[PDB]
Amino acid sequence: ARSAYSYIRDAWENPGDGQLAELQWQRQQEWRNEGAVERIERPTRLDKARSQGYKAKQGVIVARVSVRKGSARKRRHKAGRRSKRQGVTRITRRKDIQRVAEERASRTFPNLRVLNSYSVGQDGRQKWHEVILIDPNHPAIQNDDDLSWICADDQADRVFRGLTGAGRRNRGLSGKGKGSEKTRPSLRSNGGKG
Amino acid sequence: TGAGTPSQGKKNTTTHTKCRRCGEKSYHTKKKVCSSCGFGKSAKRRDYEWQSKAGE
Amino acid sequence: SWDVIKHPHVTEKAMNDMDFQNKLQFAVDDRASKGEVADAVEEQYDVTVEQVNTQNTMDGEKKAVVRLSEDDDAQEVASRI
Amino acid sequence: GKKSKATKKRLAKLDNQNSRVPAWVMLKTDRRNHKRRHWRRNDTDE
Amino acid sequence: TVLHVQEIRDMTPAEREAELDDLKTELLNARAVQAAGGAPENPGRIKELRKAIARIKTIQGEEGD
RNA sequence: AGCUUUACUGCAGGCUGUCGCUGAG
RNA sequence: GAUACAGGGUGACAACCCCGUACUGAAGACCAGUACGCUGUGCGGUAGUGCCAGAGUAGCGGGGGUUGGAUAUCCCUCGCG
RNA sequence: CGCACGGAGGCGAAGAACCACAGAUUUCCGAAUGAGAAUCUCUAACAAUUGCUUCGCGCAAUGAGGAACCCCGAGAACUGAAACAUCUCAGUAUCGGGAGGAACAGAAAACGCAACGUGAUGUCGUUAGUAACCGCGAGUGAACGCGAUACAGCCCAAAC
Ligand SMILES: [Cl-]
Ligand SMILES: [Cl-]
Ligand SMILES: [K+]
Ligand SMILES: [Mg+2]
Ligand SMILES: [Mg+2]
Ligand SMILES: [Mg+2]
Ligand SMILES: [Mg+2]
Ligand SMILES: [Mg+2]
Ligand SMILES: [Mg+2]
Ligand SMILES: [Mg+2]
Ligand SMILES: [Mg+2]
Ligand SMILES: [Mg+2]
Ligand SMILES: [Mg+2]
Ligand code: NA
Ligand code: NA
Ligand code: NA
Ligand code: NA
Ligand code: NA
Ligand code: NA
Ligand code: NA
Ligand code: NA
Ligand code: NA
Ligand code: NA
Ligand code: NA
Ligand code: NA
Ligand code: NA
Ligand SMILES: [Sr+2]
Ligand SMILES: [Sr+2]
Ligand SMILES: [Sr+2]
Ligand SMILES: [Sr+2]
Ligand SMILES: [Sr+2]
Ligand SMILES: [Sr+2]
Ligand SMILES: [Sr+2]
Ligand SMILES: [Sr+2]
Repeated sequence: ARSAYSYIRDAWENPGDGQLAELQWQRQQEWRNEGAVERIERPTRLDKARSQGYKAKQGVIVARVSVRKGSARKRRHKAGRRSKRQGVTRITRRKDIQRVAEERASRTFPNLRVLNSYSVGQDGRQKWHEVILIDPNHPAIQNDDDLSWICADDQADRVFRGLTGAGRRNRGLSGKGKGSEKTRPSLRSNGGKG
Repeated sequence: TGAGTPSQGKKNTTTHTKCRRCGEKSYHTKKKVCSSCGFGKSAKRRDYEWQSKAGE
Repeated sequence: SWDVIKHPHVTEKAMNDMDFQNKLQFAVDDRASKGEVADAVEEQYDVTVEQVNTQNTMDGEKKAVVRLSEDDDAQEVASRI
Repeated sequence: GKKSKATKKRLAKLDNQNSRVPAWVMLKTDRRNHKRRHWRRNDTDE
Repeated sequence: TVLHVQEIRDMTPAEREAELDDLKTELLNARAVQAAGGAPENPGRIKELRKAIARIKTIQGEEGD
């Protein structure tokens, strides 16, 4: 039979209809008054969190992050530039907003490591994402067969090196065939042309 | 008044001094920032790629 | 652990203070206070210290001018070393 | 000017460094203080 | 030289301290004689006194005092 | 290279319509 | 003399004056807590069953960047889905 | 009894010097962390941000460094086009963030010598200056495959 989780999932396919719509319209009022990174005791989208690796266990943390919507907040050139490089308004950053959120979260919890993240909506001027972080030093996690991998030294600051799920997609690594000529194994090894 | 020799006479102000962190006489005692190692500005040590030739 | 007293400061001026004012002069650790210089001296030579004057020298060391009580005799204390 | 205790220690060292190569080092090495600083002609740090 | 390691390990914790204070004093009296330009010195001892003190302290650490 | 303008081409900025935030009769 | 005629030193050009050099052997480090071996677990197959299988996703549109990617690169942003 | 061939003196058969491994000591400033300060000073200290929590700094984490290499972001201009704007120089220089001894990638919603075929991923040789791009100017420029190197395949979410 359908799991209860499937119901949370189904509700979020359309965050603008049904009960969920009313919920968001209510919550966001509170969210807008919260800070940039708010640790929350329980995931707003349980199915999504569990699906991404979450576990109701010690050392597993969740935090909601809000980031402004839109293009790059860029300063206009202050020296000579050929027309092609004089733009300001239409320039957008190469990291998606969800990735910016993951980074702001990880900075707030220097000792933790980003496991994954997901969207929880947006209003006219900002977007919210909940990030799942893991304490690589807590024995409850060092002994977990499904999560202890994140304890290895080479997994340090993984979010800042694009090893996150949103990181790998944003780096054009989704495809294994056509189109990934300059993305795999890394953007840098391919001369930054991805 | 000439900008040269005559204007050198008023220079009796102490600015750059021996730095607690790097030992160079570059700790600006008015700004409390070392121009050589960055002490007072950053925990990380001041360093730039342009301090050497690009391919080196 | 650093010791308070380094060594006796023996110079002509030091001798005058010894003969004429019952004072002994020492090179002492620059982290030592007048009180610490006083104690250390009483304990090393067994005498009574009345007053201590200090100076941070242009040699990088600290000089202490220690006056002894009339009960003790600087010349004698110094003479045994 | 007013020197702090630390500045004083440094000036002190500079003065000491300003001494000559002892007589015996000359014999021992069978034959210059490349750091002889004059107060007027030279300039110390700080 | 004169003070060997065995001799230091054979001393009791209280004997090393007493011995330490004794050595420190010979040292201080030597540096005093040196300060007075006194030449009745014997350069080897002032140098030996330092090592002896280092040895005793090392043993005190080793023996737990 | 600095400067000018109804030189060429663009870039900020301002004005204005539209979409999102955005709801009830 | 040579399984040693590499090199160096030594009051001038040295296999045989000295260090070494060939041969043989020893130790540490790396390979690696890897390979091998082992303990436990249990692989798989037939038939029936619409019980399960990752959403602002797939995909579309507006504006940009990027790429050899041209209608047919990868990515960002706003809207829709 | 350093460089360093002096003087005086000392150490070594109680086996020193010297070399290897292990240990002791290791001032002050320094990420610098009780607070302040041009290496000092003032009156108990994981400062700051976090996780766990006996909710007490009790147990822990982060910070900074390193020759370059590596990964993620920001990103010129001189120059070339015999001028110059797209293009080029170049995703170069430089900047921000971060890991390791190597990084990154990686067990197909692949390939598409179209097949009765291949079978995770780097990399090397080649495919090839080919296809593709481009005031279709100057210039720019892959991939599948193949020959090699080395080989390794698995764990969740959900159903119950
Ligand atoms: Cl992280
Ligand atoms: Cl094939
Ligand atoms: K140009
Ligand atoms: Mg690589
Ligand atoms: Mg005074
Ligand atoms: Mg003098
Ligand atoms: Mg001109
Ligand atoms: Mg381009
Ligand atoms: Mg401090
Ligand atoms: Mg040109
Ligand atoms: Mg032309
Ligand atoms: Mg190019
Ligand atoms: Mg292909
Ligand atoms: Na972190
Ligand atoms: Na002295
Ligand atoms: Na001067
Ligand atoms: Na000009
Ligand atoms: Na691209
Ligand atoms: Na788009
Ligand atoms: Na040491
Ligand atoms: Na700490
Ligand atoms: Na606490
Ligand atoms: Na030209
Ligand atoms: Na020109
Ligand atoms: Na072009
Ligand atoms: Na073939
Ligand atoms: Sr870090
Ligand atoms: Sr002045
Ligand atoms: Sr500062
Ligand atoms: Sr730097
Ligand atoms: Sr003097
Ligand atoms: Sr002068
Ligand atoms: Sr699936
Ligand atoms: Sr294989």
